[PDB]
Amino acid sequence: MKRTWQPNRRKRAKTHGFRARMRTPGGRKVLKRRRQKGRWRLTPAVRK
Amino acid sequence: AVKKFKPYTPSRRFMTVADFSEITKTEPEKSLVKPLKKTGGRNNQGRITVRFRGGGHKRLYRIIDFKRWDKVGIPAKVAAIEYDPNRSARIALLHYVDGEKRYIIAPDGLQVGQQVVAGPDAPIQVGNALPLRFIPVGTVVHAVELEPKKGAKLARAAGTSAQIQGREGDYVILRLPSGELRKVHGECYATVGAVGNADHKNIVLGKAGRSRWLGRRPHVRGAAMNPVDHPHGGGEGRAPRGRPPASPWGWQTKGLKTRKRRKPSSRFIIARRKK
RNA sequence: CCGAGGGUAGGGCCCGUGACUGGGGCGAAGUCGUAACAAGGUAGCUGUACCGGAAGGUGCGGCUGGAU
RNA sequence: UGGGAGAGGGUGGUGGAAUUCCCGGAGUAGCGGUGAAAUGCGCAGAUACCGGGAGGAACGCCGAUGGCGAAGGCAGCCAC
RNA sequence: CGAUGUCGGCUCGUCGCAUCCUGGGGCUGAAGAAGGUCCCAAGGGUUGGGCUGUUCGCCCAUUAAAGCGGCACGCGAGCUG
RNA sequence: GAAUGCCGGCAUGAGUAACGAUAAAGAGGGUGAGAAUCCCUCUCGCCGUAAGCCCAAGGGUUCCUACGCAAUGGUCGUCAGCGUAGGGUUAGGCGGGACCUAAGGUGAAGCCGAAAGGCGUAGCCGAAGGGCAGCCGGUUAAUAUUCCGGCCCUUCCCGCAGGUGCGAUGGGGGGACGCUCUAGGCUAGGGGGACCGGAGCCAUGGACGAGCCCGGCCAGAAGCGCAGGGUGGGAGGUAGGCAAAUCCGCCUCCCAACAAGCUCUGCGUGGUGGGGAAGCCCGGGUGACAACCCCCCGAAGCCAGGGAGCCAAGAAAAGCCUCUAAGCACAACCUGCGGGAACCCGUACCGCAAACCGACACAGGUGGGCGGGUGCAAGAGCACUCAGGCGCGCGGGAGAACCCUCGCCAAGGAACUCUGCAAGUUGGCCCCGUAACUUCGGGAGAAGGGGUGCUCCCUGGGGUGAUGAGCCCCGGGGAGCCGCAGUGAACAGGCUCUGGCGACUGUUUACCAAAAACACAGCUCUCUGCGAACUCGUAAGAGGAGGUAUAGGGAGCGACGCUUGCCCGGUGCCGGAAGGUCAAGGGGAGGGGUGCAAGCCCCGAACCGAAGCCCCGGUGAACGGCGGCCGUAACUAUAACGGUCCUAAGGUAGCGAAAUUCCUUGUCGGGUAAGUUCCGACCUGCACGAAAAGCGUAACGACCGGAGCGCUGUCUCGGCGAGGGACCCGGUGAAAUUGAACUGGCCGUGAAGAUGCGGCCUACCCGUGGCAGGACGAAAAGACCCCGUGGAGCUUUACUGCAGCC
RNA sequence: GAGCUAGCCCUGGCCAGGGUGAAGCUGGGGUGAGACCCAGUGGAGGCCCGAACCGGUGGGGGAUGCAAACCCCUCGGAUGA
RNA sequence: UGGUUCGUGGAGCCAUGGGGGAAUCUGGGCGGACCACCGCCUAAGGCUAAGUACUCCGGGUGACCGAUAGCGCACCAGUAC
Ligand SMILES: O=C(N[C@H](CO)[C@H](O)c1ccc([N+](=O)[O-])cc1)C(Cl)Cl
Ligand SMILES: [Mg+2]
Ligand SMILES: [Mg+2]
Ligand SMILES: [Mg+2]
Ligand SMILES: [Mg+2]
Ligand SMILES: [Mg+2]
Ligand SMILES: [Mg+2]
Ligand SMILES: [Mg+2]
Ligand SMILES: [Mg+2]
Ligand SMILES: [Mg+2]
Ligand SMILES: [Mg+2]
Ligand SMILES: [Mg+2]
Ligand SMILES: [Mg+2]
Ligand SMILES: [Mg+2]
Ligand SMILES: [Mg+2]
Ligand SMILES: [Mg+2]
Ligand SMILES: [Mg+2]
Ligand SMILES: [Mg+2]
Ligand SMILES: [Mg+2]
Ligand SMILES: [Mg+2]
Ligand SMILES: [Mg+2]
Ligand SMILES: [Mg+2]
Ligand SMILES: [Mg+2]
Ligand SMILES: [Mg+2]
Ligand SMILES: [Mg+2]
Ligand SMILES: [Mg+2]
Ligand SMILES: [Mg+2]
Ligand SMILES: [Mg+2]
Ligand SMILES: [Mg+2]
Ligand SMILES: [Mg+2]
Ligand SMILES: [Mg+2]
Ligand SMILES: [Mg+2]
Ligand SMILES: [Mg+2]
Ligand SMILES: [Mg+2]
Ligand SMILES: [Mg+2]
Ligand SMILES: [Mg+2]
Ligand SMILES: [Mg+2]
Ligand SMILES: [Mg+2]
Ligand SMILES: [Mg+2]
Ligand SMILES: [Mg+2]
Ligand SMILES: [Mg+2]
Ligand SMILES: [Mg+2]
Ligand SMILES: [Mg+2]
Ligand SMILES: [Mg+2]
Ligand SMILES: [Mg+2]
Ligand SMILES: [Mg+2]
Ligand SMILES: [Mg+2]
Ligand SMILES: [Mg+2]
Ligand SMILES: [Mg+2]
Ligand SMILES: [Mg+2]
Ligand SMILES: [Mg+2]
Ligand SMILES: [Mg+2]
Ligand SMILES: [Mg+2]
Ligand SMILES: [Mg+2]
Ligand SMILES: [Mg+2]
Ligand SMILES: [Mg+2]
Ligand SMILES: [Mg+2]
Ligand SMILES: [Mg+2]
Ligand SMILES: [Mg+2]
Ligand SMILES: [Mg+2]
Ligand SMILES: [Mg+2]
Ligand SMILES: [Mg+2]
Ligand SMILES: [Mg+2]
Ligand SMILES: [Mg+2]
Ligand SMILES: [Mg+2]
Ligand SMILES: [Mg+2]
Ligand SMILES: [Mg+2]
Ligand SMILES: [Mg+2]
Ligand SMILES: [Mg+2]
Ligand SMILES: [Mg+2]
Ligand SMILES: [Mg+2]
Ligand SMILES: [Mg+2]
Ligand SMILES: [Mg+2]
Ligand SMILES: [Mg+2]
Ligand SMILES: [Mg+2]
Ligand SMILES: [Mg+2]
Ligand SMILES: [Mg+2]
Ligand SMILES: [Mg+2]
Ligand SMILES: [Mg+2]
Ligand SMILES: [Mg+2]
Ligand SMILES: [Mg+2]
Ligand SMILES: [Mg+2]
Ligand SMILES: [Mg+2]
Ligand SMILES: [Mg+2]
Ligand SMILES: [Mg+2]
Ligand SMILES: [Mg+2]
Ligand SMILES: [Mg+2]
Ligand SMILES: [Mg+2]
Ligand SMILES: [Mg+2]
Ligand SMILES: [Mg+2]
Ligand SMILES: [Mg+2]
Ligand SMILES: [Mg+2]
Ligand SMILES: [Mg+2]
Ligand SMILES: [Mg+2]
Ligand SMILES: [Mg+2]
Ligand SMILES: [Mg+2]
Ligand SMILES: [Mg+2]
Ligand SMILES: [Mg+2]
Ligand SMILES: [Mg+2]
Ligand SMILES: [Mg+2]
Ligand SMILES: [Mg+2]
Ligand SMILES: [Mg+2]
Ligand SMILES: [Mg+2]
Ligand SMILES: [Mg+2]
Ligand SMILES: [Mg+2]
Ligand SMILES: [Mg+2]
Ligand SMILES: [Mg+2]
Ligand SMILES: [Mg+2]
Ligand SMILES: [Mg+2]
Ligand SMILES: [Mg+2]
Ligand SMILES: [Mg+2]
Ligand SMILES: [Mg+2]
Ligand SMILES: [Mg+2]
Ligand SMILES: [Mg+2]
Ligand SMILES: [Mg+2]
Ligand SMILES: [Mg+2]
Ligand SMILES: [Mg+2]
Ligand SMILES: [Mg+2]
Ligand SMILES: [Mg+2]
Ligand SMILES: [Mg+2]
Ligand SMILES: [Mg+2]
Ligand SMILES: [Mg+2]
Ligand SMILES: [Mg+2]
Ligand SMILES: [Mg+2]
Ligand SMILES: [Mg+2]
Ligand SMILES: [Mg+2]
Ligand SMILES: [Mg+2]
Ligand SMILES: [Mg+2]
Ligand SMILES: [Mg+2]
Ligand SMILES: [Mg+2]
Ligand SMILES: [Mg+2]
Ligand SMILES: [Mg+2]
Ligand SMILES: [Mg+2]
Ligand SMILES: [Mg+2]
Ligand SMILES: [Mg+2]
Ligand SMILES: [Mg+2]
Ligand SMILES: [Mg+2]
Ligand SMILES: [Mg+2]
Ligand SMILES: [Mg+2]
Ligand SMILES: [Mg+2]
Ligand SMILES: [Mg+2]
Ligand SMILES: [Mg+2]
Ligand SMILES: [Mg+2]
Ligand SMILES: [Mg+2]
Ligand SMILES: [Mg+2]
Ligand SMILES: [Mg+2]
Ligand SMILES: [Mg+2]
Ligand SMILES: [Mg+2]
Ligand SMILES: [Mg+2]
Ligand SMILES: [Mg+2]
Ligand SMILES: [Mg+2]
Ligand SMILES: [Mg+2]
Ligand SMILES: [Mg+2]
Ligand SMILES: [Mg+2]
Ligand SMILES: [Mg+2]
Ligand SMILES: [Mg+2]
Ligand SMILES: [Mg+2]
Ligand SMILES: [Mg+2]
Ligand SMILES: [Mg+2]
Ligand SMILES: [Mg+2]
Ligand SMILES: [Mg+2]
Ligand SMILES: [Mg+2]
Ligand SMILES: [Mg+2]
Ligand SMILES: [Mg+2]
Ligand SMILES: [Mg+2]
Ligand SMILES: [Mg+2]
Ligand SMILES: [Mg+2]
Ligand SMILES: [Mg+2]
Ligand SMILES: [Mg+2]
Ligand SMILES: [Mg+2]
Ligand SMILES: [Mg+2]
Ligand SMILES: [Mg+2]
Ligand SMILES: [Mg+2]
Ligand SMILES: [Mg+2]
Ligand SMILES: [Mg+2]
Ligand SMILES: [Mg+2]
Ligand SMILES: [Mg+2]
Ligand SMILES: [Mg+2]
Ligand SMILES: [Mg+2]
Ligand SMILES: [Mg+2]
Ligand SMILES: [Mg+2]
Ligand SMILES: [Mg+2]
Ligand SMILES: [Mg+2]
Ligand SMILES: [Mg+2]
Ligand SMILES: [Mg+2]
Ligand SMILES: [Mg+2]
Ligand SMILES: [Mg+2]
Ligand SMILES: [Mg+2]
Ligand SMILES: [Mg+2]
Ligand SMILES: [Mg+2]
Ligand SMILES: [Mg+2]
Ligand SMILES: [Mg+2]
Ligand SMILES: [Mg+2]
Ligand SMILES: [Mg+2]
Ligand SMILES: [Mg+2]
Ligand SMILES: [Mg+2]
Ligand SMILES: [Mg+2]
Ligand SMILES: [Mg+2]
Ligand SMILES: [Mg+2]
Ligand SMILES: [Mg+2]
Ligand SMILES: [Mg+2]
Ligand SMILES: [Mg+2]
Ligand SMILES: [Mg+2]
Ligand SMILES: [Mg+2]
Ligand SMILES: [Mg+2]
Ligand SMILES: [Mg+2]
Ligand SMILES: [Mg+2]
Ligand SMILES: [Mg+2]
Ligand SMILES: [Mg+2]
Ligand SMILES: [Mg+2]
Ligand SMILES: [Mg+2]
Ligand SMILES: [Mg+2]
Ligand SMILES: [Mg+2]
Ligand SMILES: [Mg+2]
Ligand SMILES: [Mg+2]
Ligand SMILES: [Mg+2]
Ligand SMILES: [Mg+2]
Ligand SMILES: [Mg+2]
Ligand SMILES: [Mg+2]
Ligand SMILES: [Mg+2]
Ligand SMILES: [Mg+2]
Ligand SMILES: [Mg+2]
Ligand SMILES: [Mg+2]
Ligand SMILES: [Mg+2]
Ligand SMILES: [Mg+2]
Ligand SMILES: [Mg+2]
Ligand SMILES: [Mg+2]
Ligand SMILES: [Mg+2]
Ligand SMILES: [Mg+2]
Ligand SMILES: [Mg+2]
Ligand SMILES: [Mg+2]
Ligand SMILES: [Mg+2]
Ligand SMILES: [Mg+2]
Ligand SMILES: [Mg+2]
Ligand SMILES: [Mg+2]
Ligand SMILES: [Mg+2]
Ligand SMILES: [Mg+2]
Ligand SMILES: [Mg+2]
Ligand SMILES: [Mg+2]
Ligand SMILES: [Mg+2]
Ligand SMILES: [Mg+2]
Ligand SMILES: [Mg+2]
Ligand SMILES: [Mg+2]
Ligand SMILES: [Mg+2]
Ligand SMILES: [Mg+2]
Ligand SMILES: [Mg+2]
Ligand SMILES: [Mg+2]
Ligand SMILES: [Mg+2]
Ligand SMILES: [Mg+2]
Ligand SMILES: [Mg+2]
Ligand SMILES: [Mg+2]
Ligand SMILES: [Mg+2]
Ligand SMILES: [Mg+2]
Ligand SMILES: [Mg+2]
Ligand SMILES: [Mg+2]
Ligand SMILES: [Mg+2]
Ligand SMILES: [Mg+2]
Ligand SMILES: [Mg+2]
């Protein structure tokens, strides 16, 4: 049957992407948090 | 004169449709239409704030002239009578000798080819607009401004009208379509006659799909729901209300008055509606 | 080939019969009330409508085959 | 051909009397109703009286023992 | 109660005997034929339907007879539901 | 040493289950250390509205070539979507951007919010919508509308020439639109040819034939032809299109009008450029100077912004054209021609799947286009086949039980069972024919029947063409032939009678319920006069609605028919300027503290003083409710009638052992040989009853009862047969579970159901196929039940607050 | 977190073939004029049969599955909510 | 209403959302309702080192760990997944 992951590059970029995150107070806490944890990627990669 | 169908489907047995007799022109004036943004009952938060709305036929909004004291003294010719899907009344296309083109609500008896006019000195004739103070007492009127220069607010639905009952100072007394007696300021405009398309009340939708065409999604009874949803929800089996009948939000809905107490327009309503 | 008739399926008319049910007629001395005949004690009767244990009552309109 | 009488019919106007309700006034101890009463209405101001307003229905006198219509039936006044 | 699946049916049996039939008896208010009642006897047998989820029961047509109980009201790591 | 402990390692189950669609394989020849599994050839089989082809998304080198086989591959492996390395994606015209706007998002102005932030007009962003210039062929191992070849075209810059009042983010036109049905003419695509081209073929009885087999086109600029879309001309006035306007709009007059004229597409032709089969011989060459023609069928595509009808009344903005304003008329614009200039990103490959979403090379899921032929009435259905693509990444044997899927069956024919569950039956088309009832539509495919192939002969009408021939499409009559059987295979209703419920088509518990539930047109009540009520929000602001009582919110009922009774004492809601109660506040009789005192300070009665509540009324399609005991008729029985107690009032019509009836399988009738169900009645209705509607109701229903006919392996009652497993051999090889085990029966005993204790009996050691009675077998720290001063959803006239409203 | 799912918003797309035969229109009849009847034409509908497509009724299989909802047969809708 | 030990308490003090609303030393606040007396202080403007806190970083030292320990990471870890 139809499953729950239906990849969509525009959707991924507009929902979790860098500029989505920076626009909002909670989004910027995500970036600050993931920088402090030292993540190699701050945001999900999508080929655009 | 509503039109009936033979019972060649279960639904055609009851369906009735308007005759569209008075209509003389079947596509709208291109410079008088603009797109009508269907809301679906959602506000600027995106929240449903009016239940059971959406999914009706696409429509274009026709611009209607609800002032008419715009063009005092400038006669106009009734060029056509057309269908308007944004309102129950039909609408009339006016060709002003000015060259300007406008739309009005189509009163009863207005014939294509006649001339109408607006102003203090207009003939008391069907389709003419005047300040209320210059219309003789007892004249059936429609498209009535509520406050001077603010725009026709009263009696716009198919078949409705207000009747001029008397004068008092700067004010006239109107019996509204509801039967309320209200004072309206004498400088407010109105149009002689009643709105047309009076048979509109006897249309039988006939089937569920017809409600859907109009943008009306199905209404769900509170007694069909669960207590999380509604005062009338729950119960083993069917159940009576078991409490004073209530809206989804808990307020009572069989007689509980709801006009705000200290409203300033109370000084201007004489008698509440009846019946 | 037609063909008595047999078989199959579906209709029409008539007759008898049926738990139960509807009123009808009849039946020396049952129970309830008193609607009508006198102005019958609310003049009567009438078409219809609604109501009532029952006759009846009431409404609307009609008739005199109503009295004083 | 030329005349006449008539609530004959249909449509739309429109006039006064009365009843009811609403507003204002003035006034107070009852009103209404019956065979007699009671229910009811009334000091939260009724009834009775005065001005104003809204609305529906029916057309007093003329009127008759009258007139018209095939019958059922048709009565303020005006026009078609 | 860190689980012993719970009615009826179907399938498959097996056992008890307080015996429904068949076998052997005594008594009889046992003429015969047919029964009644008690004793011995568990080898074998003990039917097909209508109704109801039914167990049970009633009914139909038969039969030598159409037995009554136990086996976790036998049997769901065998089926049904 | 235990915590169903934690982490890791390793056992058991076990050489067991399995190895992922039952579309299927056999042989020969290669290669190699090694071959059922790689490559080649022949034979066989499977898909063919796909299991073929082309786009989009997603994936991200998986593409091509060389060299490899440890691991990945459910076996093998020399092969590979695997390892290593090298190579491969070429654009002014295809798609996106340097263009436009949609919802939406963002947001100078402005508004709001403790902070964070929330709104918001224009504007800006935003596409698979609008707009915009490229087609055919060749080439690579791998890209091609991109490279090359042929023929075309767009924009920008500059210049030449001719022309004109040139000029815009501004005005206006246009862009610009639905659903169904549909005309004419074409194109795509297809069928046929006794015509044109072609390597060949004559078999096994016959055929050297008007034989068989193969093929018979594609693109094209101007011009021309066919068919279509679009579009009036001129003059005068002008106050409207937020300045101006010669434009548009309005009015008047003349002319033209199913045309033509101009314009714009489609198709045809077209200079020219391409392609070109079988077969044969090694992707190539030949064939070949290949031929390239006629007839028919014919779109849902094209002309297109075509036509008609209908109601539910069907985006925007730019490109483009016209108008003028600043301005400027050495300019600028328009037209024709010439030279120059023309950027960024994508392009490989998979793409109904082994490369995407499902942990897997997973029988599942994934949007658009193309989808040939013949026959079956049609069709994208069904069977078989073309092109093309596959045989599904373990095999070889055997021919037990049992399981799955499938075929048949003597006599009977529902006797099976909760139930005809399941499976039979019926089954397409044409013709005949068809009941109660009904809302006149239907019920209806009712039911029930007959016909169905092939040959010959005679004949009617249509389409193309020409009116004819030919090809193609509908038919009519007559005579014959064969079989068990002619929709000869595949696809393709069993029917009827009668109740319950719901009017109907719809909707729902993704993944145990599809229904009688929800919705539904329709009916009633109620709120709302517009800055509406109501809803979301602290607010601003939105929705309601650019609507206005024939409208919008809320509630119940639920097509339609005939109806919907009595109770307002309690609760609700509505009305009531009296009265009663009533908070802050006002008032200040009268008290008190302190000070020598002027004073400062505290308590404070009457009286005034909202909503609410009390009180007086109304109100049921508001919440709701609608009695008991006793007596009575000239047979009996039963009470039309009466007495009395109580109530706010004592259930009307209609229906009733019912989706409701406890006693109950009530009683009587029907149907049956027999009927706890069914149907029809009765009425002592435990405990129907009128919009939580009452009683009916044609049509409808994968709803739930009862019956009959048809037919059956459901059954008496089983038998046989097929294939996939099970079994055996070679390859690969799990699992839950598991205190350890050297793990028998009886009768007892034991914490009360013992392989493990007692006594007796029985029993050589170890396996393999089977069956499920036990190991209180496995699974899941019982869901039921209780307990915990455990939790959570829900309710209200429980308590106590809060929003909201007064 | 609405790339699953529910509703709405904007913009596109899809629904083989066959059957039934409403209104209207025309001609005819009818009448004072009408209503209305008959024939043809027409092509309506939460109309009918049935693929695609969307579903998920009954049964069987599957149950350490091909699959954490699948497979076979059968069945509902298929111009419309 | 908050703050303080102060939860309305005899409830002052400090702060302030609402209403009313002064004076300039003979002015004004405080000493726990209030009054007197005795005293303390000078609101409605602003700044101001040091002593105090913390440990991303550097170093020194452990009756601190020694690869299941010590940081999640001794190792290409905020990685693979
Ligand atoms: O609850 C069950 N069984 C338990 C065993 O743990 C027990 O046997 C039981 C069975 C039936 C029962 N009953 O019928 O009331 C009660 C307990 C099973 Cl139904 Cl799961
Ligand atoms: Mg899904
Ligand atoms: Mg998606
Ligand atoms: Mg994307
Ligand atoms: Mg996208
Ligand atoms: Mg997206
Ligand atoms: Mg977002
Ligand atoms: Mg983003
Ligand atoms: Mg912040
Ligand atoms: Mg890095
Ligand atoms: Mg992130
Ligand atoms: Mg109708
Ligand atoms: Mg009809
Ligand atoms: Mg009209
Ligand atoms: Mg526009
Ligand atoms: Mg809006
Ligand atoms: Mg918004
Ligand atoms: Mg938002
Ligand atoms: Mg609402
Ligand atoms: Mg809504
Ligand atoms: Mg409206
Ligand atoms: Mg209208
Ligand atoms: Mg006014
Ligand atoms: Mg209505
Ligand atoms: Mg609509
Ligand atoms: Mg509605
Ligand atoms: Mg509803
Ligand atoms: Mg409910
Ligand atoms: Mg519910
Ligand atoms: Mg909720
Ligand atoms: Mg709640
Ligand atoms: Mg609630
Ligand atoms: Mg309730
Ligand atoms: Mg309920
Ligand atoms: Mg319920
Ligand atoms: Mg109940
Ligand atoms: Mg009920
Ligand atoms: Mg209740
Ligand atoms: Mg309530
Ligand atoms: Mg409210
Ligand atoms: Mg009112
Ligand atoms: Mg004979
Ligand atoms: Mg007597
Ligand atoms: Mg009498
Ligand atoms: Mg009498
Ligand atoms: Mg009397
Ligand atoms: Mg009398
Ligand atoms: Mg009476
Ligand atoms: Mg009094
Ligand atoms: Mg008084
Ligand atoms: Mg009135
Ligand atoms: Mg237990
Ligand atoms: Mg356990
Ligand atoms: Mg267990
Ligand atoms: Mg004897
Ligand atoms: Mg025996
Ligand atoms: Mg039992
Ligand atoms: Mg019994
Ligand atoms: Mg015997
Ligand atoms: Mg027994
Ligand atoms: Mg027992
Ligand atoms: Mg028992
Ligand atoms: Mg058992
Ligand atoms: Mg079981
Ligand atoms: Mg059982
Ligand atoms: Mg078991
Ligand atoms: Mg067991
Ligand atoms: Mg221990
Ligand atoms: Mg464990
Ligand atoms: Mg543990
Ligand atoms: Mg342990
Ligand atoms: Mg562990
Ligand atoms: Mg381990
Ligand atoms: Mg290790
Ligand atoms: Mg191991
Ligand atoms: Mg082992
Ligand atoms: Mg084993
Ligand atoms: Mg296994
Ligand atoms: Mg498997
Ligand atoms: Mg298969
Ligand atoms: Mg072979
Ligand atoms: Mg082979
Ligand atoms: Mg091999
Ligand atoms: Mg090998
Ligand atoms: Mg090969
Ligand atoms: Mg095919
Ligand atoms: Mg991937
Ligand atoms: Mg390998
Ligand atoms: Mg290997
Ligand atoms: Mg491997
Ligand atoms: Mg595998
Ligand atoms: Mg090798
Ligand atoms: Mg490549
Ligand atoms: Mg190019
Ligand atoms: Mg540029
Ligand atoms: Mg901000
Ligand atoms: Mg954007
Ligand atoms: Mg853009
Ligand atoms: Mg675009
Ligand atoms: Mg382009
Ligand atoms: Mg081209
Ligand atoms: Mg090409
Ligand atoms: Mg090369
Ligand atoms: Mg347009
Ligand atoms: Mg438009
Ligand atoms: Mg469009
Ligand atoms: Mg439509
Ligand atoms: Mg072509
Ligand atoms: Mg063809
Ligand atoms: Mg002008
Ligand atoms: Mg075009
Ligand atoms: Mg050559
Ligand atoms: Mg199409
Ligand atoms: Mg088109
Ligand atoms: Mg716009
Ligand atoms: Mg100038
Ligand atoms: Mg110059
Ligand atoms: Mg020009
Ligand atoms: Mg650039
Ligand atoms: Mg490419
Ligand atoms: Mg597929
Ligand atoms: Mg593949
Ligand atoms: Mg997942
Ligand atoms: Mg595979
Ligand atoms: Mg072909
Ligand atoms: Mg066919
Ligand atoms: Mg295979
Ligand atoms: Mg397959
Ligand atoms: Mg074997
Ligand atoms: Mg199979
Ligand atoms: Mg067969
Ligand atoms: Mg045979
Ligand atoms: Mg048989
Ligand atoms: Mg039979
Ligand atoms: Mg038979
Ligand atoms: Mg049976
Ligand atoms: Mg049986
Ligand atoms: Mg059942
Ligand atoms: Mg049945
Ligand atoms: Mg068939
Ligand atoms: Mg019949
Ligand atoms: Mg019939
Ligand atoms: Mg019938
Ligand atoms: Mg019937
Ligand atoms: Mg009929
Ligand atoms: Mg038939
Ligand atoms: Mg024949
Ligand atoms: Mg033949
Ligand atoms: Mg023969
Ligand atoms: Mg069928
Ligand atoms: Mg239904
Ligand atoms: Mg239902
Ligand atoms: Mg019903
Ligand atoms: Mg009904
Ligand atoms: Mg449907
Ligand atoms: Mg479910
Ligand atoms: Mg569920
Ligand atoms: Mg679930
Ligand atoms: Mg199910
Ligand atoms: Mg259910
Ligand atoms: Mg259903
Ligand atoms: Mg539901
Ligand atoms: Mg319904
Ligand atoms: Mg109503
Ligand atoms: Mg709110
Ligand atoms: Mg609020
Ligand atoms: Mg609006
Ligand atoms: Mg209904
Ligand atoms: Mg109804
Ligand atoms: Mg409903
Ligand atoms: Mg209901
Ligand atoms: Mg009451
Ligand atoms: Mg009351
Ligand atoms: Mg009350
Ligand atoms: Mg009560
Ligand atoms: Mg009644
Ligand atoms: Mg009964
Ligand atoms: Mg009943
Ligand atoms: Mg009951
Ligand atoms: Mg019973
Ligand atoms: Mg019972
Ligand atoms: Mg019985
Ligand atoms: Mg009987
Ligand atoms: Mg009885
Ligand atoms: Mg109720
Ligand atoms: Mg009827
Ligand atoms: Mg019916
Ligand atoms: Mg249904
Ligand atoms: Mg159903
Ligand atoms: Mg039968
Ligand atoms: Mg069998
Ligand atoms: Mg076999
Ligand atoms: Mg091996
Ligand atoms: Mg292996
Ligand atoms: Mg041991
Ligand atoms: Mg041992
Ligand atoms: Mg052992
Ligand atoms: Mg042993
Ligand atoms: Mg014991
Ligand atoms: Mg024992
Ligand atoms: Mg032992
Ligand atoms: Mg021992
Ligand atoms: Mg011992
Ligand atoms: Mg022992
Ligand atoms: Mg022993
Ligand atoms: Mg023994
Ligand atoms: Mg073995
Ligand atoms: Mg074994
Ligand atoms: Mg066992
Ligand atoms: Mg067992
Ligand atoms: Mg066991
Ligand atoms: Mg145990
Ligand atoms: Mg056990
Ligand atoms: Mg479990
Ligand atoms: Mg636990
Ligand atoms: Mg427990
Ligand atoms: Mg548990
Ligand atoms: Mg317990
Ligand atoms: Mg407690
Ligand atoms: Mg306790
Ligand atoms: Mg608790
Ligand atoms: Mg709680
Ligand atoms: Mg609060
Ligand atoms: Mg989604
Ligand atoms: Mg369709
Ligand atoms: Mg037909
Ligand atoms: Mg026809
Ligand atoms: Mg027509
Ligand atoms: Mg349909
Ligand atoms: Mg049909
Ligand atoms: Mg589904
Ligand atoms: Mg299924
Ligand atoms: Mg079945
Ligand atoms: Mg499962
Ligand atoms: Mg399936
Ligand atoms: Mg199937
Ligand atoms: Mg079907
Ligand atoms: Mg269908
Ligand atoms: Mg269809
Ligand atoms: Mg404090
Ligand atoms: Mg204090
Ligand atoms: Mg303050
Ligand atoms: Mg001074
Ligand atoms: Mg001082
Ligand atoms: Mg002082
Ligand atoms: Mg102070
Ligand atoms: Mg102090
Ligand atoms: Mg001090
Ligand atoms: Mg100072
Ligand atoms: Mg100081
Ligand atoms: Mg400091
Ligand atoms: Mg250090
Ligand atoms: Mg280590
Ligand atoms: Mg470590
Ligand atoms: Mg350690
Ligand atoms: Mg570190
Ligand atoms: Mg670690
Ligand atoms: Mg790493």
